[PDB]
Amino acid sequence: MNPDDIVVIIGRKRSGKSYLIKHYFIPVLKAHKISYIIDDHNLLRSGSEYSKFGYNVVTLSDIVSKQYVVVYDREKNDVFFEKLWNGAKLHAKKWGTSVLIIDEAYYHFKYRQKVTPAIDEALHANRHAGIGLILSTQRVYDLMPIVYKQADLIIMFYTREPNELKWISKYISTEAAEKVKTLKQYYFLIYDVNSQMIKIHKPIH
Ligand SMILES: [Zn+2]
Repeated sequence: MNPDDIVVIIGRKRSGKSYLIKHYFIPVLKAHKISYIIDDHNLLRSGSEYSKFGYNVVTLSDIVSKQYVVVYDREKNDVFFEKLWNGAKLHAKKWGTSVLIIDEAYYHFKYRQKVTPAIDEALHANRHAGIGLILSTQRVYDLMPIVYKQADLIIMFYTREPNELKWISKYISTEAAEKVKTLKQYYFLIYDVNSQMIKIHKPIH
């Protein structure tokens, strides 16, 4: 197992996307002892919804000891992402290939005129860093078109919005836009960017 590819997952709240990430992707990585870092921006006072999947790294001991990491991003900042990314590259030096999971990728990967060096590395040199990416977002146009060009896999849950379908067809795949509107609840469509193939998946157990 060497997960250094880029997966984008698109789905609204309650689409079932959270279950796919938290009850499939993260547990599979843990099971195969693949390290990961989760970037979470959801300030709940009960704390991160990802707290059971990893540790908040604070001390020197944490730095060398904690393979599964949760980061609370209060900043949602380009300054923050450079630290997160530079940190992840070193995390992979320590633990081997690692996966950076971004819970609401809009904050870092939304449209910007001047794309920061780290974001550029994330999208164009991720396999050199040994960092796979899972970018989660609610709506397809939340993210720069370049993200979908650079992705290996694009996972989509049902959407009705005409704005979304036309965006999908324009920037990703017309066939995907056609089949996404046919998805039953919790079903998800997977577009493989490298094979140009679309598969519909049944809901996770
Ligand atoms: Zn963040």
